[PDB]
Amino acid sequence: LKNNWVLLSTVAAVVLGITTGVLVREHSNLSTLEKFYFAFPGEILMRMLKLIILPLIISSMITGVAALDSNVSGKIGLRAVVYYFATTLIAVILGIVLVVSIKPGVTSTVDAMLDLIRNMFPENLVQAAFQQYKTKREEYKIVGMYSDGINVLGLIVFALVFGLVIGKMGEKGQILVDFFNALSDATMKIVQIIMWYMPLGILFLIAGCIIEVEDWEIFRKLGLYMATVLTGLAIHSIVILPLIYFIVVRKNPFRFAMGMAQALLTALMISSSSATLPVTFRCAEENNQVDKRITRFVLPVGATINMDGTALYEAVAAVFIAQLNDLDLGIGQIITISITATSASIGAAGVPQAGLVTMVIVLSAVGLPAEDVTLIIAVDCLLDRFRTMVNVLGDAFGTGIVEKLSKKEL
Ligand SMILES: N[C@@H](CCC(=O)O)C(=O)O
Ligand SMILES: [Hg+2]
Ligand code: NA
Ligand code: NA
Ligand code: NA
Repeated sequence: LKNNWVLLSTVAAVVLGITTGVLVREHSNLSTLEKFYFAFPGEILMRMLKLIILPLIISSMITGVAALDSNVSGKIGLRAVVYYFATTLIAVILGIVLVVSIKPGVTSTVDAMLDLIRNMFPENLVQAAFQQYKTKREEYKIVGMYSDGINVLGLIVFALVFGLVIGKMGEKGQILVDFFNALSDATMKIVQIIMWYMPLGILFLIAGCIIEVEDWEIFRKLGLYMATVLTGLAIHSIVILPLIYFIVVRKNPFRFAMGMAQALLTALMISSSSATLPVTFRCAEENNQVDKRITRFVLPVGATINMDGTALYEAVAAVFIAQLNDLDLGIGQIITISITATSASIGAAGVPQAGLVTMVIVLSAVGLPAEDVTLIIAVDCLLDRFRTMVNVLGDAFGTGIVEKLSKKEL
């Protein structure tokens, strides 16, 4: 179909990469260095996508907050925050219920929960643009250290405050608001340029992902672990979120979901929600006909907070080892895993290796060794390419609901 060139090219690249991964792996053998060199275009595409995160997040968030009126912004943010909280709680509850029902497992926390508050208020803005803050205790004195990795939470709250102040100032801040308004358009144009090269990177990324698997034995060893996660994802994406859309807005959500499936394909191939955010803009804001200010406000905050699938994974995979590691279920034990998983879901970054570093917190919450990550770690990657879809749907669904709630004020 004409005018669907991007979607058709992405589908063709995906199927070609799947064919390459299923063919070249069994008809040849490559060393680890050759496997690394095979996925070089995918690495270049990832790097190009990560390059655009810094100027897009701040510009879009500042524009979204300063575009609205002085009083409407606080109320809209309140609805968005409460929506995110309810969705995360529902996701954790559903994941816990499923992992407990299927029971597939038959066969330093106070210094990490405080790091979120220490990261929301960075000491230096330029350092927070490319570095994070991590604290450790040693003999027992608290020692601070700065590690590499872009800080998104502190930047996001800084954009919140800056946009609110600029909107309050009014005429004096007009130059500063037009600057970021132009920056947002320039960044969107750059993302549109990257769209041209993205299919080839997607093809090579999929091929490299299929190649790196070892013997397919881990598929059978931890098959139930994949099954519970996929069932939870399907339930959360088909039964709960469409239900809330239909209850709030008397429209069918399936056309809304299917129209923007290109963002789903891109995110699922690149296994990242923060990096796919510009694609989420390009799809939702110009296909589902949602307000620009709403998408420039709800999506940036929900890109790092609305991580439903992450929280579901924390819950299911923590109760998995709670069953496996010579332990039994506990009533208050379920509650502490739910709370810790919610906090880690709020506390996790938008990178494909996330969900493991924040996993240690919820593993130690129930008093278990930190070395149990090596259990599901083998399939932990192959599966993390499936936790972003529900995040993208959650943000897109939230945009329409918050638009409907505040239609009069818009
Ligand atoms: N890949 C996830 C981040 C959390 C995780 O990897 O577990 C996302 O983009 O939403
Ligand atoms: Hg992978
Ligand atoms: Na959520
Ligand atoms: Na998200
Ligand atoms: Na998070």
